[PDB]
Amino acid sequence: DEQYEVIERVDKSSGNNKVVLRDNVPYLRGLRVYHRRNAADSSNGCSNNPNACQQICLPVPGGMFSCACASGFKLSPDGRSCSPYNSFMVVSMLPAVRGFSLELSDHSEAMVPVAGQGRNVLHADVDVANGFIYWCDFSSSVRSSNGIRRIKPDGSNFTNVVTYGIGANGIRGVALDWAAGNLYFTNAFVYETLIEVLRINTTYRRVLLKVSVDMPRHIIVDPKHRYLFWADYGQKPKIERSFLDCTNRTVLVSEGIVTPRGLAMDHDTGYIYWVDDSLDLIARIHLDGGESQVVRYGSRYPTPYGITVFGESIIWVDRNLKKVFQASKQPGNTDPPVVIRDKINLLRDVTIFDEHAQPLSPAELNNNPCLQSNGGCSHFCFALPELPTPRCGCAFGTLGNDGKSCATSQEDFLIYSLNNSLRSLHFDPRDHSLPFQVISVAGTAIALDYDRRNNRIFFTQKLNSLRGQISYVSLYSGSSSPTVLLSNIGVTDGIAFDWINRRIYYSDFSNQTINSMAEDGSNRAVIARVSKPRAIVLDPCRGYMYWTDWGTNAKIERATLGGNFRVPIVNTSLVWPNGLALDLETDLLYWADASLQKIERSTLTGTNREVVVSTAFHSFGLTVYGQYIYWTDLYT
Amino acid sequence: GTSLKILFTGNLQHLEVVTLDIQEQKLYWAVTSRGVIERGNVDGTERMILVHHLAHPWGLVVYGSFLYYSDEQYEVIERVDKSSGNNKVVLRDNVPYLRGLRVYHRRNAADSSNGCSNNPNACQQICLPVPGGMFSCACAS
Amino acid sequence: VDMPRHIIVDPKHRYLFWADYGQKPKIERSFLDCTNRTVLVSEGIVTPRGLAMDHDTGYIYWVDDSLDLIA
Amino acid sequence: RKIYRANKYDGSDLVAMTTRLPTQPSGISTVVKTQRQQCSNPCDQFNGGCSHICAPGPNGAECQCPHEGNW
Amino acid sequence: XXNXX
Amino acid sequence: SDLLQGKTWSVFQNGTDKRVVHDSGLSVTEMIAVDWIGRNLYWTDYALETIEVSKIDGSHRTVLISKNVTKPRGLALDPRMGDNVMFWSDWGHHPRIERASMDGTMRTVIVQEKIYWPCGLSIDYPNRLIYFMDAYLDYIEFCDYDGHNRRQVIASDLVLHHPHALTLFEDFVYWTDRGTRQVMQANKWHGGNQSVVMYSVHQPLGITAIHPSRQPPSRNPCASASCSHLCLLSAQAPRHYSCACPSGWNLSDDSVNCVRGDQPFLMSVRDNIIFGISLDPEVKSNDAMVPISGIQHGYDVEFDDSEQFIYWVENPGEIHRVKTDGSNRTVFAPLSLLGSSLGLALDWVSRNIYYTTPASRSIEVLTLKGDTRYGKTLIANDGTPLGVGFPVGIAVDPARGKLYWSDHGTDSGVPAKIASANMD
Amino acid sequence: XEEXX
Amino acid sequence: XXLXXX
Ligand SMILES: *[C@@H]1O[C@H](CO)[C@@H](O)[C@H](O[C@@H]2O[C@H](CO)[C@@H](O[C@@H]3O[C@H](CO[C@H]4O[C@H](CO)[C@@H](O)[C@H](O)[C@@H]4O)[C@@H](O)[C@H](O[C@H]4O[C@H](CO)[C@@H](O)[C@H](O)[C@@H]4O)[C@@H]3O)[C@H](O)[C@H]2NC(C)=O)[C@H]1NC(C)=O
Ligand SMILES: *[C@@H]1O[C@H](CO)[C@@H](O[C@@H]2O[C@H](CO)[C@@H](O[C@@H]3O[C@H](CO[C@H]4O[C@H](CO)[C@@H](O)[C@H](O)[C@@H]4O)[C@@H](O)[C@H](O[C@H]4O[C@H](CO)[C@@H](O)[C@H](O)[C@@H]4O)[C@@H]3O)[C@H](O)[C@H]2NC(C)=O)[C@H](O)[C@H]1NC(C)=O
Ligand SMILES: *[C@@H]1O[C@H](CO)[C@@H](O[C@@H]2O[C@H](CO)[C@@H](O[C@@H]3O[C@H](CO)[C@@H](O)[C@H](O)[C@@H]3O)[C@H](O)[C@H]2NC(C)=O)[C@H](O)[C@H]1NC(C)=O
Ligand SMILES: *[C@@H]1O[C@H](CO)[C@@H](O[C@@H]2O[C@H](CO)[C@@H](O)[C@H](O)[C@H]2NC(C)=O)[C@H](O)[C@H]1NC(C)=O
Ligand SMILES: *[C@@H]1O[C@H](CO)[C@@H](O[C@@H]2O[C@H](CO)[C@@H](O)[C@H](O)[C@H]2NC(C)=O)[C@H](O)[C@H]1NC(C)=O
Ligand SMILES: *[C@@H]1O[C@H](CO)[C@@H](O[C@@H]2O[C@H](CO)[C@@H](O)[C@H](O)[C@H]2NC(C)=O)[C@H](O)[C@H]1NC(C)=O
Ligand SMILES: *[C@@H]1O[C@H](CO)[C@@H](O[C@@H]2O[C@H](CO)[C@@H](O)[C@H](O)[C@H]2NC(C)=O)[C@H](O)[C@H]1NC(C)=O
Ligand SMILES: *[C@@H]1O[C@H](CO)[C@@H](O[C@@H]2O[C@H](CO)[C@@H](O)[C@H](O)[C@H]2NC(C)=O)[C@H](O)[C@H]1NC(C)=O
Ligand SMILES: *[C@@H]1O[C@H](CO)[C@@H](O)[C@H](O)[C@H]1NC(C)=O
Ligand SMILES: *[C@@H]1O[C@H](CO)[C@@H](O)[C@H](O)[C@H]1NC(C)=O
Ligand SMILES: *[C@@H]1O[C@H](CO)[C@@H](O)[C@H](O)[C@H]1NC(C)=O
Ligand SMILES: *[C@@H]1O[C@H](CO)[C@@H](O)[C@H](O)[C@H]1NC(C)=O
Ligand SMILES: [Ca+2]
Ligand SMILES: [Ca+2]
Ligand code: NI
Repeated sequence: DEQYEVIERVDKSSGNNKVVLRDNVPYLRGLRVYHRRNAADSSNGCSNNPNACQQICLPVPGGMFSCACASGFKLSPDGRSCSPYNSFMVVSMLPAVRGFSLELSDHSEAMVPVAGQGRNVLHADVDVANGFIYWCDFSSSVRSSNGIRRIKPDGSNFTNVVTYGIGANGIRGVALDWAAGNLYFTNAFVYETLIEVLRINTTYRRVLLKVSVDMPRHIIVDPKHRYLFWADYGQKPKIERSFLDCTNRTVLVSEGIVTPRGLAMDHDTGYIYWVDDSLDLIARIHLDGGESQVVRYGSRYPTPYGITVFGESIIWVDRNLKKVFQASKQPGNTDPPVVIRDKINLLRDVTIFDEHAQPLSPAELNNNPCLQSNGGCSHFCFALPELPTPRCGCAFGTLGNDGKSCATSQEDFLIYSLNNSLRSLHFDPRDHSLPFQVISVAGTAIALDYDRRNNRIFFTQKLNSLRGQISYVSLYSGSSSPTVLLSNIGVTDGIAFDWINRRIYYSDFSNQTINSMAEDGSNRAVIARVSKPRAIVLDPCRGYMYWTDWGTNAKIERATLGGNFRVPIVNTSLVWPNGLALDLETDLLYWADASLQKIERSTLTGTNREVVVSTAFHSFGLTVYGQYIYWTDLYT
Repeated sequence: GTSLKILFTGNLQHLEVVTLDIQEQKLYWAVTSRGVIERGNVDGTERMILVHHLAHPWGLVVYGSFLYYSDEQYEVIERVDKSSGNNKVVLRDNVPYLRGLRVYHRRNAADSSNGCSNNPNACQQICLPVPGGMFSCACAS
Repeated sequence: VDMPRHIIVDPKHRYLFWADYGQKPKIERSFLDCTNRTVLVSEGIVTPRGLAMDHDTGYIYWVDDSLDLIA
Repeated sequence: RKIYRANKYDGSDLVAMTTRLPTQPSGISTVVKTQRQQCSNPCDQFNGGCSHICAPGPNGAECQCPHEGNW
Repeated sequence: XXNXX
Repeated sequence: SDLLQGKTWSVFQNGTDKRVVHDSGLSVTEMIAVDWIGRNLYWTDYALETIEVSKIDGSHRTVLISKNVTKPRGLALDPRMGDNVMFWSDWGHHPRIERASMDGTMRTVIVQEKIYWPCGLSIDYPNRLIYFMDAYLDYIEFCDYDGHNRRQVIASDLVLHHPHALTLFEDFVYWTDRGTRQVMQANKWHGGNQSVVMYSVHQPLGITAIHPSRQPPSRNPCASASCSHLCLLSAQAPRHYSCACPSGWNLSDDSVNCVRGDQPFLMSVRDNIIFGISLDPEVKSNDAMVPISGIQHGYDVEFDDSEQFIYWVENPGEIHRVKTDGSNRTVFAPLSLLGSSLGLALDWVSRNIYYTTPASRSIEVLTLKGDTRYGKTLIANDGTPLGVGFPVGIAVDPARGKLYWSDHGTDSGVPAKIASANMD
Repeated sequence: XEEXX
Repeated sequence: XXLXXX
């Protein structure tokens, strides 16, 4: 007795003859008697039949025994062996991912539960053919705990699938195209949302769509009809469809829908099932977008968070009721929903891991062209609703004239340094194809310029507080590691290439000077001594160069490429002139003051100075192409 | 405070508010552990289940011909007939954090007078009514 | 060395009693000015935490939660 | 924050006269009723001949000047 | 914040 | 001894060959005293309130002194065959310094006057004087082996604040002060030549002087002994030794052999320790088995007669095992990833163990027969009342293939009940 | 952001 | 400092 602080002994036939063994004992708990229990006087089926079952032997009344298997294994029909589960539901919650048999009777864990530190699972999807379960973790604080991970149903071969470039709001939905091996997921930022494709076991990844007003959250894919569906619960709630490349957008449900956070596909009747926790109903709609049919509705369905379809029944989870339900998928049915598991906390979603749910014969998938070998396509194949030839998507570069290969873009485009890599960006805002695959370099790349004749980018490279160097890399077909042009420099913040005299100019911030060299790394020269220089531009046809001084006495100054005639072009109202560019087509000079937060234009020699854009927050680099200016912002 | 009595005991884990129909002299209560609303006479007889398959009943009131209940899960205020609990109706749904219920209505103290009302200023501090129209005076702590 | 904890006073017999429960548990008795100390009980006492007296019989009542005793 | 004592010759019998006082005790003196050692003060006769202030030195009265002014 | 790469 | 690990270690004086001596069943080891003649190891445990002895390699552990031992701190030995005596200090109610021959037969009290919080002990071997210290009265003293000729080496001196442990070498005494956080030096006869040896950031608890003079050689009376298990030096009889055996062994009538006690005993689980206590209410020793210290949140225990293993669960979701001797304390297998387990039941006939996890609301089975651990969930929380609501306890009947468990209720689901099921 | 619990 | 080492 834990309050009496006592161990007491009484007769087994009556509470009489009480005896104290110990008293004044704090924190008493369980009792048990260590004695000579004999393994031979008591016998059962398991003792009489050793090593009969492969993994577990469990005795049953009448001296018989029944074999059992570990979590994620089930008895073979022989009654002695174990095999991995083939048909089970994948229930996802914030703390863990768990698997239950699709027959209510078997209570066994049909899958090794994914749990432990760092699990905040939002959604799950399955790859039945390869035997993988994909899920997305989300953390609003730790950036490491955001991404997509996969694991075998038996708990082996854990792998991080997506870990780079996840937005603040994290991955909000994942859908695997088991036919093409594409993994569609939704990447959500603070004020905008991306849909992206990753081809499994490849580095290929591209964005299909970027929206600010809409917010796709939960996404499903159907390789049988070659459509992609997502649920929006933003300011204009809807259920939305496209082709497998996110081109042909159309809205299946637009009214009588508030916060749909779940979608499911029937694959046999072509209906779209969704759960709506603000109208407390489960409804279905056909692919062609007819009239919505109510499957379940009323007060008894307060928060259906996720849904799936298996055979003749729908399965959904409820956050409030903490139960997983099963009921007839046909509308107008009035049978009470059958409970599979209850008192499960933080239910998020439910998915079916079955061969029937992911067919692979061309007879089932309506001859999906990605089955054979990625449609013969180099990067991504996207099957369309009626064309028997796949559309070829390109992860980086431009699609070849053959219609299936990819090569480096021959168009004009932006390039920018992003820490330890050189990135590329088309001028077209709605073109999401990278002109070339990202180049990885050592240290951090600070400033860069393109040599048109040899098709190279020269770029500065910071190594530490005092160490800097200049390297270059070729954009010709194939590849080449970055090659150092001149080492043993301080930190360099600026670089400019002369295409007429074939020389490289740069600004040594540590040494407070403007330097020059030949394009082959020889013939180093000093052009000027300047406190804290950032940017350089060249006009070799007029033999003039301009560069920016920031800090004390900040000014924009001009000299010859020789560096004799130093004159200050602009010195009124400047603090941090980080950016400088020249518009050769119009003969105008553009600079960015990162402290006064503005971009300005003037003539050469600083006549008719005016603001191009105010509140450019914290510019570093700037460039002019066509009728637009582009700048990098260090604050946003 | 006198004449303590036990009316109903048994399957009453996670009890909720008791409420009273004064006209019919019947008690109504919810049992969260069983998700039911039960009814019984004030003398401790005719205990029976009225409404079932609730999640977490929290507020409960009987007025006119009807019983009103707030189910804290189900996030709903519902109304049902006090006789055998048919003709279910939703007053409001998607209400987070529902709690107790009560019906504001005019009550006539003249038509339900007791000992304390018939004898004002009889007790110095506190007057408490007693069955049979009597009253027992009381003092503060 | 001693530690009086719970003290009671008796104006009828003009004594102070206190419990100790320290390193040498005891119940002591003294005059109303703490002069003329005496030990009433030193054996079978470990943690006396409260004293009491009946004025009409002159018995000292104490409790001890270490022996589970009321004596 | 206590007052201690010890034997003046060898520091034996070191005991604390007070419990831990709430503030730090500073400054101490005896009050003694018996007159201490007395000697004839030369400043008691015609101010020791000094003009202003004087005190009995080792040999005789030492004159002294006030704190204000240069003397 | 402070103006460096 | 490490207080946080609950282990006794040893190392060479050059810092090489760090190896464990006792890995389990220590809670708060106050002082260690090795017997360099009889090759025994003596220590005092504050939490268990016992004086324990072992072989110097840790092998055979038994409880030596248990009757009136409240808060044992100090411990000193005189293994010379002439003396063969032990000393210890107890700072419970009625504090005292006690003298007993090793094997704990000739027990006597030597110092009980002007004592309050006695702490630390050391022997002057040449003079046969036991030095002792006090933290409340703040003195250092010494006396004969019988407690006579008690004398003060420091007393009525402010330099002692809270001395803990004590050491002698030639004519110096050294001690550790937990108040000043220093170790001091003074002349062991008049305290007169005081200095700080060193300043410590943390409280200095233990002290010893490494020197051959601190362990005088003596003819070993137990060298010719044929006692099985422990042989302890004794001060009584010309033989000057006595045979003893660890916890859970008889002494044979032929007083050199011991037989394992096959009699039952009650395992008393407590929040942070598991005790094996005798079924006889008169025997209050709490030494039927080596106690399992370092339990986080103890609720239930389970044992295997074969291999003499004791099983219990821990907070991180795992199951631990140890011998009744302490010899193989290891984490047995991972139990469940979905929270901690509460109940335990072992199928000794089929070598299975059953456990309940209220976090996952399931009853699970784990095998302990083969090299590979296989785990399965048997009953889970379905909608029906027949399932598992919130399992507390579990009992098994291997001979009839029945499983019994006590269950709390769930809202709108399972009622609070006693349930039965097949072991599959 | 919806669920960071 | 209280005597109990723990
Ligand atoms: C992407 O990379 C990941 C990185 O780990 C890879 O996992 C994955 O590659 C592999 O995908 C294939 C898909 O077929 C998997 O192979 C399959 O393994 C099945 C399991 O095999 C085990 O169990 C069977 C049971 O009988 C046993 O015989 C095996 O010895 C083994 O223990 C297997 O059943 C299946 O066989 C089918 O296909 C075979 C093709 O040759 C036929 O011979 C056979 O008759 C049957 O039709 C197949 O071999 C593989 O497991 C998987 N890799 C790993 C390590 O799991 C990559 N793929 C993608 C895009 O996800
Ligand atoms: C090492 O030393 C220990 C301690 O001395 C020995 O333990 C004792 O072993 C004997 C023999 O097994 C035990 O005797 C048996 O006790 C059973 C139940 O306990 C009774 O007695 C205890 C002790 O007085 C009481 O606390 C309790 O209330 C019971 O009254 C009895 O059921 C047994 O009776 C059966 O056998 C006897 C003959 O022995 C018959 O006369 C009976 O009809 C009946 O068939 C028996 O009396 C004794 O209880 C143990 N004591 C303890 C402390 O457990 C170890 O045996 C010893 N090791 C070895 C191997 O010798
Ligand atoms: C630290 O000190 C220890 C103890 O001195 C060293 O370990 C070993 O000590 C023994 C002492 O006898 C060394 O001698 C060997 O003794 C055995 C006894 O059977 C004998 O068979 C060997 O031929 C040998 O004489 C022993 O060499 C030594 N072990 C090693 C590894 O050398 C230990 O070496 C010391 N470590 C350091 C860092 O000095
Ligand atoms: C940015 O570039 C650096 C290298 O210039 C990458 O390398 C890590 O730099 C951090 C310090 O910022 C070190 O602690 C790591 O050990 C470096 N190694 C790696 C591979 O992590 C860094 O990863 C880059 N960061 C981002 C987010 O682009
Ligand atoms: C800022 O630039 C102006 C030129 O636009 C500088 O003005 C000239 O300063 C030189 C100094 O030797 C004079 O000889 C010229 O006569 C000035 N010209 C004009 C038009 O003012 C000016 O010194 C620069 N410095 C600042 C901070 O005002
Ligand atoms: C353990 O403690 C008990 C209780 O103090 C001791 O029993 C007392 O012993 C004295 C002799 O020293 C007797 O005069 C008392 O009458 C005893 N009191 C009781 C209540 O029994 C006992 O001697 C101690 N035993 C050991 C092993 O030291
Ligand atoms: C401390 O050490 C000093 C020497 O450093 C010892 O000093 C002598 O002690 C005797 C006996 O007390 C005194 O009578 C002498 O006068 C001391 N000699 C000198 C030169 O001072 C001393 O014994 C040590 N212990 C004490 C108690 O001081
Ligand atoms: C219990 O512990 C002992 C001691 O560690 C283990 O015995 C050792 O086992 C290893 C591995 O086979 C051997 O290399 C050692 O030589 C053994 N030492 C001794 C002293 O025998 C024993 O295997 C453990 N038993 C179990 C089942 O836990
Ligand atoms: C998958 O797991 C198996 C077993 O642990 C291992 O041998 C194999 O190398 C793993 N494969 C990969 C790609 O990690
Ligand atoms: C999809 O775009 C095609 C052109 O590719 C257009 O003809 C068609 O009308 C669009 N789909 C629907 C349903 O409007
Ligand atoms: C900086 O300038 C000095 C000349 O003053 C030159 O020798 C050196 O190579 C340059 N680089 C660095 C970082 O010291
Ligand atoms: C009181 O004190 C005196 C002096 O110590 C002593 O002799 C006497 O016995 C004490 N008790 C009484 C009741 O006087
Ligand atoms: Ca709702
Ligand atoms: Ca002290
Ligand atoms: Ni409630």
